[PDB]
Amino acid sequence: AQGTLIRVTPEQPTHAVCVLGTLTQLDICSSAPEDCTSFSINASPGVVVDIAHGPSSTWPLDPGVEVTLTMKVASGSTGDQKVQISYYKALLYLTGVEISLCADITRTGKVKPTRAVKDQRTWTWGPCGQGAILLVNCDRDDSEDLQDMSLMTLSTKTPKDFFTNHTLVLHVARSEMDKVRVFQATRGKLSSKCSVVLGPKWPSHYLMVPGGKHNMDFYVEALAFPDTDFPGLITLTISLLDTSNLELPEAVVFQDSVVFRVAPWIMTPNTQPPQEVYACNEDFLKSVTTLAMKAKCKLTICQDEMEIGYIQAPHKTLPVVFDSPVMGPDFGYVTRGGLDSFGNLEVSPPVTVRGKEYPLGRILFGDSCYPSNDSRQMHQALQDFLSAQQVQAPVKLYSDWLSVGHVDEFLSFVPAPDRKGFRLLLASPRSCYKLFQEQQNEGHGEALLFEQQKIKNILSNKTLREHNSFVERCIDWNRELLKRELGLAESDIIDIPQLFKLKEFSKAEAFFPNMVNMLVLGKHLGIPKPFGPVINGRCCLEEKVCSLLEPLGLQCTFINDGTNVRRKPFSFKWWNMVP
Amino acid sequence: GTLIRVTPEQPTHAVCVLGTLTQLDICSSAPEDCINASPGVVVDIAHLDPGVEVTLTMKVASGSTGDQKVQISYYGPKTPPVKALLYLTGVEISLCADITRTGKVKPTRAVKDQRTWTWGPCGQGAILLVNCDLDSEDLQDMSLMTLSTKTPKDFFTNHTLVLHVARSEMDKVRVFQATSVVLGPKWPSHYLMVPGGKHNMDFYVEALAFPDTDFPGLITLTISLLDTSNLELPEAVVFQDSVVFRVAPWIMTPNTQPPQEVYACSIFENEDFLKSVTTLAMKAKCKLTICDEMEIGYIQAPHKTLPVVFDSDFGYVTRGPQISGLDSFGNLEVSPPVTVRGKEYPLGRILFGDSCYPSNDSRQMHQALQDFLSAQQVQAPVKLYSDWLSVGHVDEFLSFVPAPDRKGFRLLLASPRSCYKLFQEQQNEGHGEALLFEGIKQQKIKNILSNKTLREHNSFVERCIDWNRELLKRELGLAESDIIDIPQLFKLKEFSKAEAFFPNMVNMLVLGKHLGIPKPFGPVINGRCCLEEKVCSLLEPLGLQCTFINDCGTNVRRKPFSFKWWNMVP
Repeated sequence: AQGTLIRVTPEQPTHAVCVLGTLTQLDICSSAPEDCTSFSINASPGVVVDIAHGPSSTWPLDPGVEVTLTMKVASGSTGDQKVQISYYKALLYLTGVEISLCADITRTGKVKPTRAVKDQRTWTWGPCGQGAILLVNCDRDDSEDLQDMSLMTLSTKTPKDFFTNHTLVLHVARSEMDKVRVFQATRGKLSSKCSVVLGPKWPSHYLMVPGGKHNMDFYVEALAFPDTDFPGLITLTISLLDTSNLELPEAVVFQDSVVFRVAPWIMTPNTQPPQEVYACNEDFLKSVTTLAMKAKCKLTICQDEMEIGYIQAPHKTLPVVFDSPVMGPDFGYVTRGGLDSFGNLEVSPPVTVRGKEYPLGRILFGDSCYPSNDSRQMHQALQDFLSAQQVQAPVKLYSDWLSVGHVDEFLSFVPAPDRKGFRLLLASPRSCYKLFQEQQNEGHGEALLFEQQKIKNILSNKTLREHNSFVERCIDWNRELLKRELGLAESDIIDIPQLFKLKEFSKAEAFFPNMVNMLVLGKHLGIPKPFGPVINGRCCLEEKVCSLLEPLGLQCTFINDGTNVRRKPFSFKWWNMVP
Repeated sequence: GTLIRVTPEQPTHAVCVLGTLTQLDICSSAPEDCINASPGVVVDIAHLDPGVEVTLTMKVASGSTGDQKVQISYYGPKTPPVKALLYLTGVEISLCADITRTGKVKPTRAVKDQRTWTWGPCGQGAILLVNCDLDSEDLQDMSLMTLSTKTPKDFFTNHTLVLHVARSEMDKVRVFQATSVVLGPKWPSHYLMVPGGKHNMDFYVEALAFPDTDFPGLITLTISLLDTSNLELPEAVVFQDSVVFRVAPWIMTPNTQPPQEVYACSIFENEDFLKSVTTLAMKAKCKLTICDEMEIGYIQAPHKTLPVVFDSDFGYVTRGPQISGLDSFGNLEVSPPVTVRGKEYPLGRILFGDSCYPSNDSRQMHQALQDFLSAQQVQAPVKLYSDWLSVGHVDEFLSFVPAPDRKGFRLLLASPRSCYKLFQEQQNEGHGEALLFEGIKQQKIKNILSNKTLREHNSFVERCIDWNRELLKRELGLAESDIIDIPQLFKLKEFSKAEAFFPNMVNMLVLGKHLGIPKPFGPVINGRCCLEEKVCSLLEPLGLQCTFINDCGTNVRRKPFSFKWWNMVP
């Protein structure tokens, strides 16, 4: 997007070096004779002079005669073409070269030329844009090494005398050097003695490229993830330096730039197909083995502190594990940056709220409502991390009335074949009381619960009935919040009975084991053992959830009583999103 | 939304804040399978068939608890008619500020979505001024947000109101109570005590930090209603309303703006200079003051435009270098209003100096200053090439002057080429032995014209101004007719840097149309200096009455813009 200014003088020759693809303008009113208004331009075969007037060729030399000097080919000898500016004679010698820097700019996964739209000047969000994508090395302390790196090729086409008085430099801005590492490849073999040229210690390297046709390749990799200080963009640059006289400082002629964006960390919701179970009671383990066998997923024996997300690039997609203070060749630990634990984090299935579409879902974590002395909040650094990665926007719910403080204690997402496709499950202290009252009216009012009290005591303990009220006005507030940022109607909210007992520091804890914290392996489910009244063979408590979930198509098993699950990445690719 | 669930066993109570949707759920607890409304409520339905949403709306805030009543009847042949009684209470709570950016508190009767900030010619948001500096200064610059409540007199014995700022933006906001701090850098939350009836509480707001690297500049203040009906149990939240604020950025003023006041620090040995600058003060009207690299700007809010000073009431701003030769304030310049490839920058673009590519001696501005000036999106930075100079400021070869035709401004770039043209044409018409440097080496024009070592140094310099010329042409979207080439001469010295040969003229003092210009002590031809005639014949046709001084720092404050920054769309 640069242009040169070759100011021609009619009393001495002028020599120029223009790079093809640059609007070269030959300014005339620089040393022209005071008299006359008819100069003309006698050109040469190798130069296309597209002279136009202000918005042979006997043109009036009024101020504003724009002259252009676009050419065709790369010179094989200095001064191949010539220009004459008559005055009724100015001489101009000219030589040309071809410098280019082309990475994967159209995001096709190839080495596409830099001639794409808008070249490589800015990153533009959306399905119609330009800009290459880099990966952070998910590694801890040849072909296999280069399988996870980009490839920037520098093609030089210069005559065989050009690089005795010229050179090139490759540089990265001093503010961003700690976040890029550029390897270099020798022409002997694609993988032969690769050493770093630019990195966190040397921000500018003087290349040596011999004259003539020559295309040599760099590999590029990142070193850090998006964060508060780091928006996500790196800029690499080439520069041609003229060093004709060996007694004066060098000068700049040509500067080509390429922009890169660092791939972010994306989580996987519960509504995606499974790929592997990294398991850590022997009966529970046997039940998990049966559940995996019925779901034909790979189970490995060696813990809710990590989430197996992925980093997506046009060439490769790599799983990544993030844990707050299984390996193989591809996993990596992010080291970027009760309420601050990792249980307070769930990513929602694909949703579209308020017209704007969020193809990758929305991240959900919990905090308090009014900051106070005794309020527990998520660590600010991790919040800023998960907000810096804008592919999944943060959503803040209310979890400070629970002793544990996690969010998974009262919400969960399951698949569905009809309506939207995903069903939101909310714990409800209200449906269980209605079920117990109905069972009492049906004739059973002395049942054995936790077999430990009877249904009578549970339905006549006034303190419990007053406690569940406050634990019902908070899940309702979370419900109204979830129905505003996810655009959920009243039909996609299934209620799962689960009582609470306000006893510990006036906080909330479950009465019988939670039925909302489930284990979803594709279509199949694993639900904790809800000890409850055994009314007519089957238990009443383990009947409502079955009758509420089975008609969808989902199955429900009941494990008597911490395994991580990896899920396939999204088919939608984040560089097509428009945040 | 506020879902209200009525039970057919016992009556239910509820409090509603007016202006918010209030649906009631009725299919959930209905016995079997298949509404009397009082004057104070409105009931409507739009598709006990599951999914029949029914909504309630109010007309006015209640007078006493449970005056308006809604009865839902489950009529049935098989099951005797059941009834659900819902005793509603209605209250009004509003928290409003200058959301529509006029200048009034703009009492919002639920008309605007005050919970978002959007750049645009017309939209929603509140502007907050910084406190770069209670009986005074409270009625003038601190923003006003008012809280109006209409509730029964026996209602706040049970319900309490709290006000909270997020704990990540508490060192940057301070809220005072009208006759006194309630929130600030130590107390995220305050518990207000609002009586019954009606009560308009006035809240004053101030900020404490300019937009920077970590602060995007968006403070949100929120009111919450808490139900303290019981004493053993903790309370729950029922209603939350918020107002968003944006911190006013630091804007700089370019050359073309007419002056308001001209400052100086002249003490002694100035002599003629002072007289000369004073002469300008009377010709181009200014207020001339009299008693070190500071730069003057302003901050704008719909209640006040305040002049501020950036150093390295008036106050000061210090958010940058918490320094090399390029971090001084002569390195920063502001372009007049500009248009680039369609996108219009009505307030101009900042220009700063930096090298081309990093090396062992690529002196660059401290990254704190660059990121501070890029946090203010009002005037986006443009990185020039000013490393070849010893001092390295960009004021040594470029400057803008007010033009009355075409675009409106003239960019004056130094050009070593034109001075050779002047001397060559002068010698082509005789008298080619004129003297030069008459001030205080009296080298002849012939010696300068025949020198074989100055030409290389000037050629290299001409290879550097062209690059900045092309960069400016692309970035600012200019053409050839807006660039004048003042003659100047350069000479390379030790450490291979460039310094002016005879005193520079591009660093000129612009008092409107009037121009104070330092003197090229040079040739004496025909009676008037040649370096004093090219500039005249190039500038005076614009109308600028050029004057020549014998140069000293004179900072000039210039009148703020007409185009407001909130109207911009970055």
